[PDB]
Amino acid sequence: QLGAMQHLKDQLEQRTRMIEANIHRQQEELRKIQEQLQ
Amino acid sequence: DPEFSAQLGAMQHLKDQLEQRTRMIEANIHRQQEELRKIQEQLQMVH
Amino acid sequence: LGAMQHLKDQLEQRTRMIEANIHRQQEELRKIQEQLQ
Amino acid sequence: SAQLGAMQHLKDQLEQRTRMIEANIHRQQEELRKIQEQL
Amino acid sequence: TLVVLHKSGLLEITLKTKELIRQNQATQAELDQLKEQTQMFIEATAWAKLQASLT
Amino acid sequence: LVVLHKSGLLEITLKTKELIRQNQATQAELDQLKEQTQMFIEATKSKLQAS
Repeated sequence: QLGAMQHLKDQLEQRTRMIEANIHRQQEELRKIQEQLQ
Repeated sequence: DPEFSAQLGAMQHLKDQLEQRTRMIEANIHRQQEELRKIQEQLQMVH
Repeated sequence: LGAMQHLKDQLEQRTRMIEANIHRQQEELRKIQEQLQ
Repeated sequence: SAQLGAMQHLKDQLEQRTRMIEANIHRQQEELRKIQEQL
Repeated sequence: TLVVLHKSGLLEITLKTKELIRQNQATQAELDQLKEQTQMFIEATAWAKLQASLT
Repeated sequence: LVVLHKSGLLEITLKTKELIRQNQATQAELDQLKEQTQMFIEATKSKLQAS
């Protein structure tokens, strides 16, 4: 069932991408929070 | 008992714990990012 | 000062709430470890 | 006996997450008595 | 007001405590999720549900 | 499931759902820390204790 696997792997890759995006966004919010004080 | 240098020091104490929470979360996120790298690696090795 | 106590009332009231919580999490946990033999 | 090992794999992840959660809970367990004594 | 809290040093404790509740609530959520994923794992001896959960 | 395990997409799926879970937790913590900030820096320009 080659393609079924292939499909799941794509879903997994997409899930990583959003995670990565999230990690970036979350960092900026941190940095904004990190500003304001000082 | 002390005078309102109570103010100043209360503010500083609060700012300090709040910032400490900031660095804790920051650490959390970096750990997550390395786990990310590992998952992406492991995922590059699947045919 | 008369305020101090009332706030503290809630504080002992909450810390002992938390110990109970932790005890509950530990028993729940033991159940999970059980199920996995 | 093909599936045996896969099922085992899931059970392995579950044992690991269980250990994670328990460790966290015990650290919280330390801070709780610390603070409640403080009072 | 806050100055009283500081004077009592109940500030330290209230903050640490609220922190402690947040942590306890988070771990509780994790524990709930693990509890169901566990159950569902066990229950399968039902299989469709787990396999659907993984995909 | 057999193929899933041997392909190791099983491990990947699980670690990925776990990482997603953790990331959502960090997002929650971050939102709360955000609300208390932008409220801290706000009481320094003129509720807080009640919080």
